[PDB]
Amino acid sequence: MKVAILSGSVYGTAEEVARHAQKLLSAAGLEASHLPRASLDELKAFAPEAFLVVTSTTGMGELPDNLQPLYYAIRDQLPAWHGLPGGVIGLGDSSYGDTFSGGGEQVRELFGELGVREVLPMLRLDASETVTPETDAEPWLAEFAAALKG
Repeated sequence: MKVAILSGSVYGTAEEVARHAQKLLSAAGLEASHLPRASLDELKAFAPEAFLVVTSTTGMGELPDNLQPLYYAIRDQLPAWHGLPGGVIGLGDSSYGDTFSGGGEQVRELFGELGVREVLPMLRLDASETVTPETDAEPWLAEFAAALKG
């Protein structure tokens, strides 16, 4: 089962979470790949059977520059990914006021528009409560793999 792992990151934190996710899901036997700065061409070639998106939110409450263009491309083209399983990890900070993971929510909305089935609730990782987001994502990732396998 091919799992496309997408990331949105300003300073690399969500990207490191995504890379961690790739190793864990691959360890579980999934054909998981992290595709940073992926294009529609790359996803088409990959032919994903599942999606994991790991994204922060910018200070302006938008998806980061390395996920926003792809987001718009997917929304505009709407590939026939209806029914495929998906999950979202949202990196926020309640200190800043991003208590909800804005970028993450926008991805959830895109899943709805595509017909991608959210298999787990979004993981909300908050900098005001953790400094080890990779490690903290592990229990959710364990359940996520179970949802795919599964």
